[PDB]
Amino acid sequence: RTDLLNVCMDAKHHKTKPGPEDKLHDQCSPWKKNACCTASTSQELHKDTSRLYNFNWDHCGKMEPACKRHFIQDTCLYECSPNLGPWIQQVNQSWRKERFLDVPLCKEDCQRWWEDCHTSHTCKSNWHRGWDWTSGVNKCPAGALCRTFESYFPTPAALCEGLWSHSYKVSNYSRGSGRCIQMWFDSAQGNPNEEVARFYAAAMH
Ligand SMILES: *[C@@H]1O[C@H](CO)[C@@H](O[C@@H]2O[C@H](CO)[C@@H](O[C@@H]3O[C@H](CO)[C@@H](O)[C@H](O)[C@@H]3O)[C@H](O)[C@H]2NC(C)=O)[C@H](O)[C@H]1NC(C)=O
Ligand SMILES: Nc1nc(N)c2nc(CNc3ccc(C(=O)N[C@@H](CCC(=O)O)C(=O)O)cc3)cnc2n1
Ligand SMILES: [Cl-]
Ligand SMILES: [Cl-]
Ligand SMILES: [K+]
Repeated sequence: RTDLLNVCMDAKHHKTKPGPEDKLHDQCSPWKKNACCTASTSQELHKDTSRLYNFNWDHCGKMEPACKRHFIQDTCLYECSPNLGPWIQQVNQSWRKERFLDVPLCKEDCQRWWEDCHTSHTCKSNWHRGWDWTSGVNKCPAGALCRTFESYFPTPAALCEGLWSHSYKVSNYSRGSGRCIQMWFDSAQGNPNEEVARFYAAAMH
């Protein structure tokens, strides 16, 4: 229960423990009061093919800004959230010992993400496994054609749930209900996802 709260997962860049980061860059700044990412990490993850994982979002031509902002926001959450304890799973990968499974993403966040990416393209419905890495950057592998986002993600859930091997599940709860993790939030009344982590930590027990 409580041991799942306010933790950082054992992954490539994560800090060991949550802590204030007043200099979090741009989109990551709402995490500045309590975060699992360093300022350095937040700065780098905004860049195209950043040194974080050498991951290229423009693998099928340039990805539109309206769409890119969501992938950037998603990376901020992955790298900076101290509130995903309840969904942390043990995996034995070379670059992380842990990851998330079935984080209850607010349906609107997923809907908006999916909608904003319609004009963009990709060659894969899962961005976690199957890329051609031989060049040092992910490239479209054999058998993978470039298509519109909707071809590979026919619905919002296909995007949010398929993208990183089910790191998210789409929650039927809405933004501000306190019953789902929000990707996008202002920290006016603090981080809305603490309450959420606290709720499921107990509810999933
Ligand atoms: C996900 O959440 C939404 C609510 O945000 C759920 O929608 C509601 O579903 C019920 C039926 O299961 C709808 O009810 C039918 O509604 C009409 C009234 O408009 C009523 O006359 C019928 O007797 C019947 O109850 C209800 O309208 C709908 N809510 C809204 C605001 O439209 C949905 O069920 C949830 N999904 C799951 C899988 O739980
Ligand atoms: N929940 C969540 N949210 C994110 N934003 C997120 N972003 C990334 C981006 N960083 C990546 C790093 C490595 C790979 C990689 O080496 N893939 C191999 C699999 C084999 C292996 O494991 O080596 C392949 O292509 O076959 C792919 C992506 C990764 N996970 C994420 N998870
Ligand atoms: Cl807008
Ligand atoms: Cl693996
Ligand atoms: K959070």
